[PDB]
Amino acid sequence: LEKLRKSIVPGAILIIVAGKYAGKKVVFLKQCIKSGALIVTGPFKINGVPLMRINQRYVIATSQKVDVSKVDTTGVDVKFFKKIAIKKAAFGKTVEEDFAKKQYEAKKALIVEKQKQVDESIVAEIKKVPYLKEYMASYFTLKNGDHPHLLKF
Amino acid sequence: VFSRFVEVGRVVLMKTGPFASKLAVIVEILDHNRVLVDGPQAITGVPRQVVNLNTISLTSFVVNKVTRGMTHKKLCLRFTQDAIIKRFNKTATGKAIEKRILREKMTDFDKFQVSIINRKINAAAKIAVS
Amino acid sequence: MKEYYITARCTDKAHNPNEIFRSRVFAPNYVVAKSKFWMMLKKQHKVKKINAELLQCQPIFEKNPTVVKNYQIFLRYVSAGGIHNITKQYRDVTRVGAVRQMYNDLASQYRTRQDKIQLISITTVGDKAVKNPVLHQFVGHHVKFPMVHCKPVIASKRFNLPIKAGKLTTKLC
Amino acid sequence: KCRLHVNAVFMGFQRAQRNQYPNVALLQISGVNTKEDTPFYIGKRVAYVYKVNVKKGSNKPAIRAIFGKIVAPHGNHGVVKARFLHNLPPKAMGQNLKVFLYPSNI
Amino acid sequence: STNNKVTVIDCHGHVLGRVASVVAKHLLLGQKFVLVRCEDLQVCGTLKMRLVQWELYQRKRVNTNPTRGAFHHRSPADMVRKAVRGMLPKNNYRGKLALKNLKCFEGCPAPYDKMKKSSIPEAAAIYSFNPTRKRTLLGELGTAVGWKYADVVAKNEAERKERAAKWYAAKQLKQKAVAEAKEKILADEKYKAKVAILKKFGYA
RNA sequence: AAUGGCUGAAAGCCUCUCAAGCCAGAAUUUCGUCUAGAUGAAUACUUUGUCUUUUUCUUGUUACUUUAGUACAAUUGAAAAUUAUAUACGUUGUAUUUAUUAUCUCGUGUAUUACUCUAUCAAAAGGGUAGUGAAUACUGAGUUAACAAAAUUUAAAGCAUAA
RNA sequence: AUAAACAUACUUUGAAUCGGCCAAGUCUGGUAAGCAGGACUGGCGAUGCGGGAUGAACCGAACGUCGAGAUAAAGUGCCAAAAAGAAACAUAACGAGUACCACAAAAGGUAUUCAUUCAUAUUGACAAU
RNA sequence: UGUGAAUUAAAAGUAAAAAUCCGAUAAUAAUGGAAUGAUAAAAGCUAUUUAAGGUAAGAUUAAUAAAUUUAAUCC
Repeated sequence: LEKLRKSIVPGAILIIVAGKYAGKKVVFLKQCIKSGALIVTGPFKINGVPLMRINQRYVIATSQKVDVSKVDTTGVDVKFFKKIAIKKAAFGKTVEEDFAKKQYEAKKALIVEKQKQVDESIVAEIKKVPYLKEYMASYFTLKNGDHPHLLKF
Repeated sequence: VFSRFVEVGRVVLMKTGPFASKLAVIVEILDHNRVLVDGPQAITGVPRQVVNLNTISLTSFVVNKVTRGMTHKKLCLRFTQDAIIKRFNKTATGKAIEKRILREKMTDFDKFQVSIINRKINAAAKIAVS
Repeated sequence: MKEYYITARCTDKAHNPNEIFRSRVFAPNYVVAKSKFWMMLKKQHKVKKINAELLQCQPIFEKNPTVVKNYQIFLRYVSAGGIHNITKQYRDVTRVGAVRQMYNDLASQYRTRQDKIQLISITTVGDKAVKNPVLHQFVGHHVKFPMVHCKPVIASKRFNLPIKAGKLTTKLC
Repeated sequence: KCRLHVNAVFMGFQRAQRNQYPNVALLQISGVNTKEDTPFYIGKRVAYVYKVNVKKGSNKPAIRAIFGKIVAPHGNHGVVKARFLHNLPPKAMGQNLKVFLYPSNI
Repeated sequence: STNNKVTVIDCHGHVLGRVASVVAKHLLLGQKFVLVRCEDLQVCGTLKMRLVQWELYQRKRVNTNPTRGAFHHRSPADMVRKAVRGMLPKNNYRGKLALKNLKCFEGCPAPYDKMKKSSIPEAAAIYSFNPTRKRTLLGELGTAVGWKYADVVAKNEAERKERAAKWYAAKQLKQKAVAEAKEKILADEKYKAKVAILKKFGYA
């Protein structure tokens, strides 16, 4: 288990600076104890970022914090992330070309929505802060004169 | 005729070092290159020291009745009596000094609203002109 | 430049061991201060290190490094022609501060390196005792001059851009 | 979509007057004018992303990359040392290199 | 990325050699430079002293065949190119590529008369020169040595100042109108919610 | 240029200046003139109008021929001059790359633009007029994103006809 | 005192070599010589590497194949990897600019900067009127 | 009449805060890396016991003091 940085606390807002969702903003719920990766959600109704796991080295801890208790994380453990993962077609399992992944997304889609009951609390709170919903849904960018060694979050 | 001189009592502005953007008062002139600044350490925090004129800038204020080699105690009385801090903060440099401190504590969210808000205001102000 | 207080005594047949040689030597470090100190003994009293004991070698610090003083350094230096005695005045706040001015000024005007100069003495003179034509103009109480052609100051190397934008202006400052 | 990198110029390898060591490449990150602004970037990812005009029938990618890390400063003018998986091609001097924001220690 | 922009340098009130050192270093760094008004540069020396150096320069010429000899270009835009080329790598692909990204013109041709101009504080004549040191403009020296087009550039520059002077005045009027329209809506009652944020950070 | 002079300090006078500023002065230098000359420009006709390569016909060139692939109008970039700079202020403290709130739909008119396009007067213009579209502000509301994918920048074969 | 056991003492057999050249806080002949000949040491020869642009001898340092780090001589406007600040006497001149090194003398200047000595320095020195 | 280098009286002060200069130093440490490796238990580290010790400096109080002076009991 990694030791998370002191700036990363539950409910804080993080910026994803690498990977598929690069430049997006998310909300840090808790850390996967079985893998050490953060479990974040850039609430799907706002950013479209689903429930996922990201290593703490690919995120920046912003000072903006959504807090939010009663998040109802009863599921969303190492079982859930291993349940919705799309696995290959083994080696000796005939050929099963192309179609295997398309069916996988269809069958795992239902459980993905089911666990989005977590987002029901942060979404309501986020709209309370003026300009925050626009801030969350918008990509993070480095403008002119934005020197990273001078920026502070 | 030149307006700002390097005299005794002239209020100067440190531009580099550990006391950058801090006010100081000239109390002695060693030669054409070095002056003795004693911007009251009890007020601004600039210790009595010799500095090169390349590191400071002049201002439009001169403290009244400052003699060369004035002590720190009497110098402090003349500094508050003139109210240099009150007068300096209303100048173009004075407001530029406080602006830099205001901007250096912004966060990413803070810069987000300002860029969004100012863009709309500037666009709207351009519309209003025929 | 740092100032040192060095003492020693000579313990042999020629010298009685009850007379202490003191000095005030300006050297970059205490090893050079002793080296200068021993030479003055050997070249003036036939006292050699192998027959002498050093007693104290302590730094000397300025009492008031906030008061402007006019100094007067009496010194002798060696040229191509011969050996001369000079008396140059300096304005500074420390005794060591003025000596570094003298060494840097001699090496520029007279092209004399440091290993040709012996500092005989250094005192503090009055305000009217200054005779340097340039330095005499700043000893009065009503000195005043505008620094023109000011180059704009940069807070630190952080903002030192190679190419700038727009135009460049000096400052009446 | 967004700018998540700072352009750095591949000036050249670590060298002397008449020698050259292509193991280490020198970069000039934009906005870093002094060596005291270097500690932020020591360890950040650096990528040299180039383009190759591949033929239609070839399965090789048309955009390839070489990655690396900034390891130490080099001089007082904010020049860094970067070591890559493979040494950069000397034809790429004066080109731009993406300096990312990870591994993040913020 | 790929820097397709051009860094326009206004050579007015600069030093010829100091400009070249900064430009010739950044040509090797992938930047494209255009130095407008390369005839307004300054070189240390009175016109009498500058002609002696040129007379020495013109002497260098292949004895058996002057057509092969050193070519002495009198145009100021070619004095700068020669000075820049001396600070670039010689006889390699790296040196030739970096030279292709440099151009002077004596005035300001059609595309580069409306681009943003830059300056080189290291090369400014007000930072590196004693004010009483006599200098010489490149155009003034070029006329002395046989550059015929010193009058065309002076005529073309004259009409470029008259066109920019009226454009600047028209732009000033519009900017004053927009500035005073911004104050009216900054003080409006409906925009207080937005302005209160701006006042917090000192923008307004 | 050598040289002879003008005004003129340093140095209250004097002085052509190892000072600033000027004049006159060579078989001199540079323009002007003569010879060779690189990158070029204008006009005439033939074409073409997003683009390339491999082939291929010809004495050779261009257009041309075939099979594909590729993009499809709409926020980029200018005060000048001086610097002992009229007075005031010193406006401090990061040039280019690199300053747009994810996509789409629903909406009302007005206004704006170094925006696009059409017509016209002009024009070796970030031109005027008239209209249209685009984007933005007034200023909203609503849908979607989870796995996957988000790329041109150019390849391959010909000679019917015309200049 | 210090150092020394792969120390110390050797024995036998034998190779190649005895044209040498260079430097210098050294000398003799010579007007002098990149000339001729010597005393002591270190080198080149037999030796590459980093620096002096280039160089048998100069400076640092002597080499199995490599990775990383501090360094040496010496450098830090561009070629060229690497610097910012301070004070001065210079610079209206092909003046100045990395020792050996690839050159400059005597002499003169009311040119300039600094220091010493002497006299006049006021109730009034010098220049002019 | 004003400034004032220096000195002097009283208050405060057990004479270790913070900042700058001047001296003094560089290493114990903390956080990020880089080169070459290793992966398993420890003369590891941690918890519980008694107790050699803590030489300005583990703490406090006492006598007094220009003290790396002497005691006491706590840790």
